[PDB]
Amino acid sequence: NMKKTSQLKWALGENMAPEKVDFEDCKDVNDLKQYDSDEPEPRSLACWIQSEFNKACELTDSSWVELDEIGEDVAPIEHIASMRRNYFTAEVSHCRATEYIMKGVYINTALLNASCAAMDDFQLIPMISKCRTKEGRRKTNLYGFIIKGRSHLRNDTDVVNFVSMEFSLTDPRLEPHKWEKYCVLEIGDMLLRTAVGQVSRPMFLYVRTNGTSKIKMKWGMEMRRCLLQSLQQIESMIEAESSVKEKDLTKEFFENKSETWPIGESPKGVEEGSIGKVCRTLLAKSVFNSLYASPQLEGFSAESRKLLLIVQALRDNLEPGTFDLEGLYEAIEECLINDPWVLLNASWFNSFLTHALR
Amino acid sequence: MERIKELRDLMSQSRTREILTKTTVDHMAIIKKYTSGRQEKNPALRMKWMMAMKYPITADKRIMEMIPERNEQGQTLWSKTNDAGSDRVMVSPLAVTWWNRNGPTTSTVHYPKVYKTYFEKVERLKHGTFGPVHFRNQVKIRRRVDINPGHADLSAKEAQDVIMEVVFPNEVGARILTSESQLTITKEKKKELQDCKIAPLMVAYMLERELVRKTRFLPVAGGTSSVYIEVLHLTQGTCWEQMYTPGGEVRNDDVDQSLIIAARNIVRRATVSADPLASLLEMCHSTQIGGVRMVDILRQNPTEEQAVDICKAAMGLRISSSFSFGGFTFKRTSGSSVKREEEVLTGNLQTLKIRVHEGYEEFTMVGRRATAILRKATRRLIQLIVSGKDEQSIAEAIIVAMVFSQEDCMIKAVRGDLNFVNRANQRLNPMHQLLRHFQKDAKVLFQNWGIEPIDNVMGMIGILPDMTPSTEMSLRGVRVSKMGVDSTERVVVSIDRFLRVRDQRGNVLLSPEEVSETQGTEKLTITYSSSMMWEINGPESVLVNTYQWIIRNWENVKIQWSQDPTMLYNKMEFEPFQSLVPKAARGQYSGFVRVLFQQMRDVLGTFDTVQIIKLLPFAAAPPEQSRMQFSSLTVNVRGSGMRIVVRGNSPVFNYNKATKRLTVLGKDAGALMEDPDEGTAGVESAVLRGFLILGKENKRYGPALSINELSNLAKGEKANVLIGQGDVVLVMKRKR
Amino acid sequence: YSPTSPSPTSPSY
Amino acid sequence: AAAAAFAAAGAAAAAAA
Amino acid sequence: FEITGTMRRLADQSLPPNFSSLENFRAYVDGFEPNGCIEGKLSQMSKEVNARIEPFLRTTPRPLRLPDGPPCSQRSKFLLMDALKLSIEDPSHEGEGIPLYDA
Amino acid sequence: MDVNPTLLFLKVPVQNAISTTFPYTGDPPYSHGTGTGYTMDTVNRTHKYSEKGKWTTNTETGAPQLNPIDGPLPEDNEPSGYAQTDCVLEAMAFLEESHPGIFENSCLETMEIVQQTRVDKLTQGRQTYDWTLNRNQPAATALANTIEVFRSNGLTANESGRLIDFLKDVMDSMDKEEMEITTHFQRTIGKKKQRLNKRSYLIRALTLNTMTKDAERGKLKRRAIATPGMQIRGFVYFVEALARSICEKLEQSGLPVGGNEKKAKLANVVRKMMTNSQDTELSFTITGDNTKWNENQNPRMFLAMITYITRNQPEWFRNVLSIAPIMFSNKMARLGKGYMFESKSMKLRTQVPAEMLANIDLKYFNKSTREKIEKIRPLLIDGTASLSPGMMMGMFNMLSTVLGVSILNLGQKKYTKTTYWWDGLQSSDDFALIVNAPNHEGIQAGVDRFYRTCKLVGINMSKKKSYINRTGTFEFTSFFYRYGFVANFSMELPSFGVSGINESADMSVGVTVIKNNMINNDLGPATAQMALQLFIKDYRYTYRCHRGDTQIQTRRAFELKKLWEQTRSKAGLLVSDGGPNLYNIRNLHIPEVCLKWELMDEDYQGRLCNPMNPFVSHKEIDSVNNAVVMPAHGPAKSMEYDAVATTHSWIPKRNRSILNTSQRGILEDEQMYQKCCNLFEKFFPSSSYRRPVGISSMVEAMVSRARIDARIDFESGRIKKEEFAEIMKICSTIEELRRQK
RNA sequence: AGUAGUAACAAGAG
RNA sequence: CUCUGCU
Ligand SMILES: *O[C@H]1[C@@H](OC)[C@H](n2cnc3c(=O)[nH]c(N)nc32)O[C@@H]1COP(=O)(O)OP(=O)(O)OP(=O)(O)OC[C@H]1O[C@@H]([n+]2cn(C)c3c(=O)[nH]c(N)nc32)[C@H](O)[C@@H]1O
Repeated sequence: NMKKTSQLKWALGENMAPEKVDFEDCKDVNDLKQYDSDEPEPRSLACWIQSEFNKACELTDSSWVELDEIGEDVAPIEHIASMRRNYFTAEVSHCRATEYIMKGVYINTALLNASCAAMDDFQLIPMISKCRTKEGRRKTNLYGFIIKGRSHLRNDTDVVNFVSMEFSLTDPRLEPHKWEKYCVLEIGDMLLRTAVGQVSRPMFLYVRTNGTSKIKMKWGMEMRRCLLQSLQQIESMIEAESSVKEKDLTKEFFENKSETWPIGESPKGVEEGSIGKVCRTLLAKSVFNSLYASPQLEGFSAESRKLLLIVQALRDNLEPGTFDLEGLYEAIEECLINDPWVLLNASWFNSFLTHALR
Repeated sequence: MERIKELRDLMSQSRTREILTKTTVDHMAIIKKYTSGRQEKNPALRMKWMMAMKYPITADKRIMEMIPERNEQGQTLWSKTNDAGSDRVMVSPLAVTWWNRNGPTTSTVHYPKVYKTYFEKVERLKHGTFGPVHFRNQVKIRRRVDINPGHADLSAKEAQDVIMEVVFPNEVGARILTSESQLTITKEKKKELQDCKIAPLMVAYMLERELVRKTRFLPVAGGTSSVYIEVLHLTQGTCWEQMYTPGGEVRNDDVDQSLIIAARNIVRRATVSADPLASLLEMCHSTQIGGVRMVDILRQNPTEEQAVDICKAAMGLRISSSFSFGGFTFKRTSGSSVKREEEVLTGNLQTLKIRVHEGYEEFTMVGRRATAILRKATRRLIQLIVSGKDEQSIAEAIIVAMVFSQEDCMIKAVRGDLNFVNRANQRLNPMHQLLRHFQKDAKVLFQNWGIEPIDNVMGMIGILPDMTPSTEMSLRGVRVSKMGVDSTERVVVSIDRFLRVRDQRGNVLLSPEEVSETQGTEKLTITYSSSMMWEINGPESVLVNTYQWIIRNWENVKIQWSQDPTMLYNKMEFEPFQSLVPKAARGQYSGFVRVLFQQMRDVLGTFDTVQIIKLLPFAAAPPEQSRMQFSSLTVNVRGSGMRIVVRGNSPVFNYNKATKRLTVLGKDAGALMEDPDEGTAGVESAVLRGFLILGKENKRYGPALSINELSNLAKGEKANVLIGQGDVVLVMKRKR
Repeated sequence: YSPTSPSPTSPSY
Repeated sequence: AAAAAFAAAGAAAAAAA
Repeated sequence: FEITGTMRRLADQSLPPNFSSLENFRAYVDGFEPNGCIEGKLSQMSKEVNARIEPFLRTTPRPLRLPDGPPCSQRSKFLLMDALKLSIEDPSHEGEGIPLYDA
Repeated sequence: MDVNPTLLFLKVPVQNAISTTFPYTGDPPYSHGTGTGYTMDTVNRTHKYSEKGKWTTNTETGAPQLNPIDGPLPEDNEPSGYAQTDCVLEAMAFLEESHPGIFENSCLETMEIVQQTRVDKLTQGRQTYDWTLNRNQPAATALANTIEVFRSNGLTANESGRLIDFLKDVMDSMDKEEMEITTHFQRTIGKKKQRLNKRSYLIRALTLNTMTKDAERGKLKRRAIATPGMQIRGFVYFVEALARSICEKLEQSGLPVGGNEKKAKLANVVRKMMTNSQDTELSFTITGDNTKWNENQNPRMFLAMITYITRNQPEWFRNVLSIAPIMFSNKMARLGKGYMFESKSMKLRTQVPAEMLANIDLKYFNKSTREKIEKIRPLLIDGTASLSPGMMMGMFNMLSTVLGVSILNLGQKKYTKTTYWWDGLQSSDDFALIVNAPNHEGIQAGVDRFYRTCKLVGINMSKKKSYINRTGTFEFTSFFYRYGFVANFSMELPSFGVSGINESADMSVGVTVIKNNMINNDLGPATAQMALQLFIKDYRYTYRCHRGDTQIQTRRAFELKKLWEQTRSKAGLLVSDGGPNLYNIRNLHIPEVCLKWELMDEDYQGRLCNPMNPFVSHKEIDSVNNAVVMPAHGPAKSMEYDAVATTHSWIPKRNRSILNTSQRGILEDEQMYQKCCNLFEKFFPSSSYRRPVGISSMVEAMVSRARIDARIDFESGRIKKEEFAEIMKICSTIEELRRQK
């Protein structure tokens, strides 16, 4: 645990809630005013979220999922599924978004377990994760620490505060606006070995007093569902072609890279990625949906899905008609307020409109 | 005795005494569900939360005496605290693991018997056979199937009565088992369930599952029997089919139904062949039902069906020339009839389209408790002589004959709520619906049918609507014989090239025309093992696979169509499609499409790959010259006429230009590779026979014209015609 | 199968 | 002897009273 | 199954404005016979209330407008791409061991 | 190189990849704090759409009521609650004409349901407002409280067991001049009795409880839902029964059918419209919800529809069907918890109940709440706001879809009397309408006619979020149709993972969910294997049931390791006992106990499947091998799973937070009730399997059964003379206890 | 502080 | 000092 020091009592919001008293005992208080229900103050989009997504779509040399062993395959369909699952696991285990899935799931499950078991004490929770490097080694890695505060979580929306301290090699000075909520300390020097030689680099510690709700932790533990949202879609995009060709096209799609889908935009135009790139991109999208989940994301996703259907009808020469398009746009735009993920999705949708009607 | 002691203790407590005394047995159903706790809205979150506390589980108080409070490691298995809202105490999962580890073992030989259904699943999966997996454009249709076949002989109520007998013999009440099946199953179950400590409630629930039939609407693609539905996830997929044969015995009814379906599909497909007998023989020798070859099931399955009979005749097996209807086996002793659909209005002001049999004919009706001789004309019961053993059997035979007559008063006798479409709006069989309705109640039918004067016909006393025998009066054309008149003989027959079955004398016994036109679903998965695997599939599958085959072979199909289209049209791969094309319109559609193809060939440019794909299947049949103009081509699909539009985009046949992909009935069929020689340039020249499509109208050659009347144009002149989805276009009668 | 595509996070120190 | 190969519908009849 | 007392008053009050009693409304609706009331009302309604269809062409959809406040800041519970990890060769295994002793 | 997942739609059509547009991996947006603001906003909005109606004051409850029926015709496209009685009656008449006898047959079916429906039917349903406690209670608990109060008040006509008798008692209660209830106050437990006047009981019998819909996806802003009292639900059940009977007879009404029944019915109907449409006719399909549908479906129009439907029926049947719309037209909406006021300078919290908003000063509120309170103050009465117009989260979904389908049928060419015509599908507030007309102008004219007719009937199409395209692709109740329904797996993602019933039920449910998704939602086999692996991992972590051979440390690890060493056949161990996972695509339909039965050790098999283990607890048959699952969209679903009852079929701890509240007595009463019921089952084993019957008290039935059982056991020799003597003496003692009292 | 967003948590009841 | 973590 962690002695309840002044610094932890402040960072974890100890005794910050007002005392709950009967209304008749405080009706005469001068500034007794209803809670503040002001509209979230809107913010702007920044390139850092796009860089975060770009990295989440990257390939890592270390495997991140070690799945249990299912019953031995007997049916020929089971063998085909096993081969396809081998391809999917090879493509996904090395995805950075899979690392995000694992670290988030571990953090959320540890936080919830500590929250339930130790509801009065500040608990130290290391940020651990497990990978298998491409040489078979099974390195156990530490990302930092989480000091969970008091966790008398009554409602599913009740908040437990925790101080998160993460190591990093990125100087916040470069992009201060991204780290408005962090107090970053320079705590070490890391002698990184590179191709030319060795370079000495500072090592910082991003510290912030974050918070999480019981429902948020519960959905964090189930971040592995993202793996399905992506992989199922990929399978749905493979099976269709395999039905058309009357053959199993998993090998052709993964090894031969015959089929590519428009997956990104560069200055040269639209870039086409293979099935693996598309799988990683969808996995990253689902992972970020889980990480940056919020009512803004849900509302924008629904309304933009409706607009996507309209644009698809336009693309299919179904001469779509609208009764109030400006109303639909206003409904969509009302869901873009603060969350960087939703703003990035809105910019993505704008780009897709630009490249879809040209 | 423990329970009476507990009752005495409860009466001792004042408040519990008041509850017990005041509340009645009827009011128990209400206070039994009296709970302060509310259903958890997100149980997953609560469970994740509660697995972190020490004692999330609740167990009976007795646990405290039959499990140590802590194990050798000191971890507290259970606690003293009492569960909220009950007398159960709190317990940790450690307690459960401890019980499974070093707990009091007992005998479990009874478990397979009480959980018979689950262990039957295990056993029939153990002995199942796995064939190759085939990647095909699977077309799954949503339809009601059975997940629990139940004990067919026993209706739900009989199953409940048997369950009460077996599990709660004293609480049966006044009920007594009458059906012999009830007695035998009750006996065997009681013998098996001897000294079964399992909770009676669980035994009752498992027996309900085992005995009571349960159905479910599920998207399926193979057999609809339970043995195939439970493994539906394993067998049928989006793009693949896993040929699987569940082990164990198979219900004879399911095999009979699947054989009927397979025979119907094979004969319907074989009619459109150039050599129907040889084609039918090949599909019989290449088809398997439920993993069993179809060649060797006919010689061992006597199910009566004009299609089954045609198949048997093709193999030299003696046929019966009989067919089931309303539970009675009908054998046409004399007469002949022709099928033709016709619309009728029922007595409940509902409009039906029923298949009337034109022609005088005579049948012999054989039933389990009745036998009759019938003579009928078109929607007219000329005569009926019944010989039922009891009044109920006589009434059943009379009602079946009445419905089989298809008489107008029969149709107009419908009263009350009778629906001819299920909750999925699928068209039910009108004859079966009428049979069910009239068997439920027949007073109106007999009242509205008519009475005929009857003389003293020896041993043929008349019957009246009230079911009492009468001598002077009787139901029109209905007599009851006491001679117990009571066909099965299998007469050897010769079947010609065109599947016309003739006996020794030479009269046509069976022909493909009288084969049923319904497209039913097999109870057992049917596998076809030729090069084109989809010959005997349903309508949607045939359409999708035909267009997919055209797409795949498009490289050679183009060249064959350009230099030798007659052989392209001959291509057998289009025959099942033609089987879907109505017989009446087959020749005219073929002629129209062939003329359009020839004009497309003659006209320089104007090549349209998508149009050729759309219209090629219709060209298989021999041409029939005509001047009629077709706005759409019709194909039969489960009793509905799907209209493939000649010009434009329709749900049946779609070409997405953005993806350059063709979808049929919502199922992808592939993409068409870009053809530099297409060059549509607006002008199509492959829509109207003898007309060229200039394009958008210009309102100078005429306001608009209809497709059919447009034939008035002689030659050369240009006019505006309303062709397509409200898109008037300019056209001209081709120079030649 | 080795995935491919056409270390400040996890360096060697 | 006399047997029904396949009997559809509910059967019976309420007319008998 | 009668309606009387309090339910009678509630029924009387729960009627269209012109009617005054439940039995009167029942008599009116029982004798009701369609006579083109819907068409007459459709004629009466102003022409402005209509479901005008504006075609959605390739030039119809404008780009979405994003808020123009201060740039959005990181809100994830942990660093995503900037996170640095201190690891060890120790193979051990996932879920095995004491995370603190590993840390 | 900026990767953009949305650009995937440039190649894959939106529908085929619609699953990507669902963020359901993340947590749904929950509601924090009170729902009083949302309820006030709903009441004000409902009264705003009907402001041009007639204002009256109820003579019984004394609350102001607003009647928009036959109000001024709409002059703008905004939602309007001015429904025309003539137009709705005309729509119903034409529905009857086009479907002869539908009303008559439906009325007879409802007649038989009403005859054969018992009070116990009201036990189904959840979170039913309990007027006796002014809070939401389980439907069975609220029903029991209401029955007890009625009995204490002399309403002793409900013991017949028939629902209609209970409704008669409900009316008799409202007609009573006074009422007596029992409430607990702690200051020590005090079973106080409260006397309610006629007007107060009337207000609290028409009251509608309100809360905030939690875990609702696709909406940025939260909305308030409502649950009715016990008096209302009785008539609501019959009304819904009749409306559902009518709906089953309508081709365009897909609400009663659900799941794959719903999808098949919709597919068939859309196919029929595409078929019967003329080839030369231009065809279009409109997708849209109806804006403020619940707020505008006036209950007076529902009364008119019921009265028309019940034409020529027995007067008592008309009464039984028409009572519910009457009560709803005079309904009241509870505000809710209230608000929370904070003082930063003094740093204190307080919660102000919603009952004291009719008098509290307005300076304590922010602007929005200030104006909502100002606008709703006239409607506030005894802590509830009068909500006569509109239908706040009404349960008349069946009746509403009947009205929608009636308007939908109004589009037949025999009714339009023009070239254009329309049909489609209706379900609650959602509709998919197909228009066929020779030209685009005809399509537009038909669209305008349908929209204006809906405005006439009170249905307001949402032009904001509805769009029209060429027939062939559309959307309906989150079902995306693209020339054929496409599987949208993202909807079923939340169902995956640990359900949280118990170890056995949760394994069975997980494997069954994977299998069902393979069958229905196009879950490929490799993805199925993935889902199985991930579910097993999550199951093991949640239940601390990792394999014994593993070194993972958990409070259950020691016992699992000991069991692992104990067993000879490791493969036979269940996953809950550290055994390996033998599941695969082959055997997703087989319960684990049966799958591993042959591999189980004999002693382990006996211990696991010991019927006398204390962990297994069995309630009535209706709660056996079944679970309630909540999908991302739609109401609760009853999912049945195949599971062998073993020691793992235990019950999780029950929320004890009621122990430190004034209402603990209800919990105590529940305990005692169970103590009695379980003993009744000890005397009548079939009570659980099928509901028992009788009029005598439980004690009489049990003692008579004990006596007869003793005599039979003696005759069979199962008990000796002394045992029979003791049983008889105890029975006589029980008789004396009952007599003395 | 911080979570979060139209109202709340930052423990609550004895 | 006791109780509760969906009441
Ligand atoms: O499930 C289908 C069918 O198998 C697919 C099944 N079935 C048929 N036979 C058996 C059987 O022997 N054993 C089992 N277990 N199942 C059997 O029952 C269903 C059959 O109905 P369906 O396929 O939906 O349509 P259809 O085959 O046409 O049945 P139905 O319309 O009731 O007619 C049955 C026979 O009656 C002939 N028929 C009717 N009329 C009025 C006449 C007539 O006036 N003259 C003549 N010559 N024949 C008539 C029908 O043509 C059909 O042959």
